[PDB]
Amino acid sequence: GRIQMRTRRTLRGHLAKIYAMHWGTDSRLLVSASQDGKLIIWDSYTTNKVHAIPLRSSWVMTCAYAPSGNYVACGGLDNICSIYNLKTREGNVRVSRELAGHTGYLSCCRFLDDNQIVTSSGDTTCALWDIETGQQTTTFTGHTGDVMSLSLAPDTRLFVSGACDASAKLWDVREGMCRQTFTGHESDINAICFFPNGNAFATGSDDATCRLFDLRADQELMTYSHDNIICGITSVSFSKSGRLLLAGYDDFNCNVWDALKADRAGVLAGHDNRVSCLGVTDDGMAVATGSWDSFLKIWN
Amino acid sequence: QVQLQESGGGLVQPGGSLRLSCAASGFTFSNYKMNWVRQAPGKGLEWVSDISQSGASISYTGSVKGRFTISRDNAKNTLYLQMNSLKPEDTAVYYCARCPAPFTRDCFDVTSTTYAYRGQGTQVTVSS
Amino acid sequence: CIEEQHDLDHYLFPIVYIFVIIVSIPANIGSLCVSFLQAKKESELGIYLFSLSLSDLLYALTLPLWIDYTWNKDNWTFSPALCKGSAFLMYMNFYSSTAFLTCIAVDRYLAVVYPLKFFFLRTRRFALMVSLSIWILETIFNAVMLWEDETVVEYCDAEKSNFTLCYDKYPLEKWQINLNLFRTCTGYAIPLVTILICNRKVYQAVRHNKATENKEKKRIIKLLVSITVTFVLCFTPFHVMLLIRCILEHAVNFEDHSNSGKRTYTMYRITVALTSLNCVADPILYCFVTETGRYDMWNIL
Amino acid sequence: TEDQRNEEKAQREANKKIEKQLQKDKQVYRATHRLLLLGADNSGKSTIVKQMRILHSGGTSGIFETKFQVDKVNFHMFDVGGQRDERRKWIQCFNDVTAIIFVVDSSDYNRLQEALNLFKSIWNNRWLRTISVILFLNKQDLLAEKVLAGKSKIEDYFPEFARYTTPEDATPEPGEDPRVTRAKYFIRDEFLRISTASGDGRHYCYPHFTCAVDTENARRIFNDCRDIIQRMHLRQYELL
Repeated sequence: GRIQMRTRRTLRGHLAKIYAMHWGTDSRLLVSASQDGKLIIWDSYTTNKVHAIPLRSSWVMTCAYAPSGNYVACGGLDNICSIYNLKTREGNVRVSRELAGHTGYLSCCRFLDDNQIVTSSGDTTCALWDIETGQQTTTFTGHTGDVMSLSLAPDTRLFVSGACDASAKLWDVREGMCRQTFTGHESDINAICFFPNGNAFATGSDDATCRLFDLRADQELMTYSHDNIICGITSVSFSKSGRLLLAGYDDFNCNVWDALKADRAGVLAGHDNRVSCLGVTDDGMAVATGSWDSFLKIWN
Repeated sequence: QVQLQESGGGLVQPGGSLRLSCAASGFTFSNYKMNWVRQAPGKGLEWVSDISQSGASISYTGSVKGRFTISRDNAKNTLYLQMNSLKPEDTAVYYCARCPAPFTRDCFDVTSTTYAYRGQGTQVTVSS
Repeated sequence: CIEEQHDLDHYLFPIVYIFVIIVSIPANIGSLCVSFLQAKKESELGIYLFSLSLSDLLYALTLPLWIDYTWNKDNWTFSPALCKGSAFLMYMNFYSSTAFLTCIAVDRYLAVVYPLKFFFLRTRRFALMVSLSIWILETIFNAVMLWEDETVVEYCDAEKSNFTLCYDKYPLEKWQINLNLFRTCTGYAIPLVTILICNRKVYQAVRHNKATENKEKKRIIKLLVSITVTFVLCFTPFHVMLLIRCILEHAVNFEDHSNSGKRTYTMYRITVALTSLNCVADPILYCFVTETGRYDMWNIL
Repeated sequence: TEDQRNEEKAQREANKKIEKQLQKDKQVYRATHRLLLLGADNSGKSTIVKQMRILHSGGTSGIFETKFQVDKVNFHMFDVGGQRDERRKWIQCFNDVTAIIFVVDSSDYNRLQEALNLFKSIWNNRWLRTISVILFLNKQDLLAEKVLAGKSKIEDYFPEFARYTTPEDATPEPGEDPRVTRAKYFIRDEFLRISTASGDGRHYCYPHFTCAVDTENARRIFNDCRDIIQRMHLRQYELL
């Protein structure tokens, strides 16, 4: 009936707009990527910096933290995904591996394990790699527009992505062949995320609507909309239990829609520019966000 | 599915013009910007006159300026075109197209190859 | 003691001071809070604005005792320590405010005139050092009057009663002359030359700007002219009269009573009353005329 | 309470050190200015960037990052060539650059309408309304030759040129033909109409004439960056 939160904490030190953000499996630490080129690892529980990686290329659009909590992947408009060490015995963060082969700007990346990774790019394809040798093993194709999101399902065997054409497509990693496609939206996707049970998955759009789909479904479940809002959506998220949903908006604001309530509730306001990313801890003790105003305001 | 289907075409000659009718379906018509776009033998894509949202404003380029009749109608979700001073150059696939986002003047990629939001088009056989 | 002094001051000083205090107080509260809000962000100009607002509020704090004294009667039972402290604070402000106006002008100069240089001086932590340094320097150099016994009593023949003169006397005491020479040359001359130069350069740049329309240029010239005229009118006469006193009382024999004692002292007091209007003027021009963030700060509060 | 001792030691050793380093690096970060470059395939943008770099790249097969310096103020310029033709998404990564360099092929009249549409889209874009754009027109000498030969006359793509008249603002160059100036400033006004009709004070477009061989473009970009920053300062320091 009503939802509200305050800016519990704030992270300061980034010198430009934050484009990406990701935690680690250990919820106390989180990665952050900014156009300034710094992949700062912050100690969340004490709002402290623990590392400062100088990225090779300033134009970063992605950032990922390995499930083991050691390796961190970074990349963006340079068409390359780079890996670094954090828990190495040398005591200094250093490059471990670099992945190359895409023909478009890197859009998302996600670790599968300590020795594997999956990624999506703006060349209308997704790829799977081996960390040990840095070689491809399966490439995914079938979209028409740029791909701009990923959501590795908890059953990592399957994953889904959204594109700039009116379609979102599913791929099974070991088989490398598309097996479903939905097309309801009119102005197409910018983000996607999965449900803990894995059957349903959310999605953002350029038109002022959020929509839902499910694996068992061959139909667009629904679409949320508000009459007075024109701008688009920029990201999504889920709850620890998963029932409740959320998203980020273009007009310097968030807007919390819920599927179970099926209607919106409140807003997280306080940024003075676009919100470009979101995220929650693996344990759900805290929630974070990023913005083009360079503050990862962490909310109560 | 988001699609724009065109109808009308075939026999044409200098001094004689058909009527081009477009059928937008499964997609909100008024609030999006509209515009024609053509492709002809031995050349890529070319821009054509537009008509703003709700049919407010019009624009043209030199080759087409003052020789074709652009218009939009909500009663049929259609654009219209009738030719004057017809030439063999009229032969082309008339892709009924629309801009990617609503409530905006941005139409970045309508001319882009493999652009999603455009129709199949129809051809006219200019002959004499 | 001269008869006209008491009677003229009785009307003159309360009338101006009531307006000065009542209008300046809220205005300077607004200026101080908005300046702090701006300082929390990147802009360093907030620190200088905050210091100037603090100085003016210090002035307003001292004024009430002075209106009470100027409405001169036998009912002045406060200890002379108050006479020492209020004057100390009042001069402290006066000169600190002049200095911080100088700092604001210099900051805007370095900013607008040099978009791509001198980032080091423009840093927040450099402004903090400058502010603390000027506070300490002015305090140590103006301390001299605290040590001295700055309170005198004299008799009025026509009134047939004694009176207590707070701070200044007539003629000036030698240590007062020595203090005032330095205080002028440091706190008035230097700000005056600097503010004119800074604002002239800023207007020059604005006229030389490329992407500005006529209306914005007109508004800018209006603001700059307003600031310069306000400073000049508020300050110049008092320092002129103060220098006149400082030089003549040292160089002029004290038996030339009528003209000096009656006219010069009265005009000096009138100019002292006039100077107080700067407290009202500064908040308006510096904050309210241009910045909407004042409304935002009010909403926040 | 050895846990507290370890926490204090880790905090002191790590945060102080790396935050001192971070301030040191921020000092460098502010002093460097970043600019985006745009242009058509047949435009001279690659040649322009190469000339500037020679006047004095950080990547290949992707973003063609470049460095250059003027008046001891360090600059970065970025050319995104490792992407396919669609622009509407990756373009907004540059919403915070000082300015966007926009190059057009004026001799190629066919693309002039395409470049006009692209410039319209950039000008009215939600995330670029606050970012000034620098306009560059090239292959100007070919315009007179095209007028003489008329293989694709100006009127074929813009009949407004026939009814157009040279403006009072016109400043024909010393060794330049007048009617060529008429047509050149005519296309300039064609773009400036888009610039001004729906523009606002929070935006500006600076036209300039040049061929790729000209080295001054670095100083032009520098001076227009000065102008942009000066106006942002006027707004910031409450002079407006």
